[PDB]
Amino acid sequence: AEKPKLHYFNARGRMESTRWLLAAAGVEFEEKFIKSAEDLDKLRNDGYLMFQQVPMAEIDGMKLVQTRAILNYIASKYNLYGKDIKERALIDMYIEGIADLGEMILLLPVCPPEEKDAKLALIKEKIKNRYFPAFEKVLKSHGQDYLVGNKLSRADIHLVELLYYVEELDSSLISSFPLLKALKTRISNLPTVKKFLQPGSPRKPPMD
Amino acid sequence: KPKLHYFNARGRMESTRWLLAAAGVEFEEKFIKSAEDLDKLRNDGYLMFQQVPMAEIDGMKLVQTRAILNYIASKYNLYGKDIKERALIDMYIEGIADLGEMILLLPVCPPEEKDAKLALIKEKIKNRYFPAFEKVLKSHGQDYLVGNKLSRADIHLVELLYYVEELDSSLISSFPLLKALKTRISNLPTVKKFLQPGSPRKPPMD
Repeated sequence: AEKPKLHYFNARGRMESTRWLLAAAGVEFEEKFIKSAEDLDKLRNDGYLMFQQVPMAEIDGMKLVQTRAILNYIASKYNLYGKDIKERALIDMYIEGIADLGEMILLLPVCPPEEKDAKLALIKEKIKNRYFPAFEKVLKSHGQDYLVGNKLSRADIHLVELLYYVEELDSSLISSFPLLKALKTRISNLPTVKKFLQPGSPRKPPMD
Repeated sequence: KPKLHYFNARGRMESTRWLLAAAGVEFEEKFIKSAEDLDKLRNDGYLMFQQVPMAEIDGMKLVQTRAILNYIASKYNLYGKDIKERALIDMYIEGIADLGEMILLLPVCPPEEKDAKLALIKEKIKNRYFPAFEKVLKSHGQDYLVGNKLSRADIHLVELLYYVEELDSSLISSFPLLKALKTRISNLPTVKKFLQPGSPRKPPMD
């Protein structure tokens, strides 16, 4: 039927994690970029946005807004949300950690220059002492190739998306975490993700 | 019984109390009173990301509010009947979580920001959030947000209705279907009991 359509600015922001997820799952999708204040007004006036905000994803007859509502739908539909409620609970806990750390990095562009370098220090500290250790530990708990249930899930995709942003921020941060290093390699070589990393894909660049 | 590890306040764990109580589920609380109570949780390995809320439930130690709430809603059949209903539920409650996060962080706002933040909240309540939920109720005439049956969304929206009433009781006044939902849901036996003096429901912060 209808390809999904994704409505956002031509940038990573809040739609990037959905592009990764769809691309990871081998699903073809279309984008519709918001060029101006008037394009977003058009969306609002046409009643396309429940809460007057994008990201919005037109998919299977719905106009889903809220990143988490979109991700959750795509994850279940393409069997990347684990095989049962308990598995979904581990996935949720992992990905919400990832979302929290992600949020910090995503917002660092719009810090006050006053606060910026304590905020960066604070981030780097959480990564090294909080986040990378918890996942390294998960990976080391089972020695398996994926974070949950010994098969590809959304957790692996969101984690690896984040490991790319961490690299850009400071490529030394991951160096004392070998299992994370290996996870990043393995996931980046999966056909669909190798293609998404290749030039020409919907993958978006860092902002300028 | 599930066991909820938090401070003896609303914060990020009150939505879980509402949900469990709404689902007629008994739970325990183990309150964190000293910085050292929190140390022990950390050193014992109870917290994946070093933070509470944490719920010990069905033999897991779930942290993160969304993960805890996701598991409960499914387990007690308050997460609709299929993926498409779950996606509408998701959309609704994440909007509710966005408004709630703004109201939740208000006490800890730098004082010089407080006034503007409160006015931006009321403006968002009036023009963005309440109309959107009134719209949904109006479109189907049903007693429930989704599926014509009680769901987590109804529960989460009504909890937020109580917080908005605390902030300013005039804000709901031009939204009659929201007012009606608030009444209907507060009258469900489990919610009516939660709302009665003596339940694990927590007070606003000092």
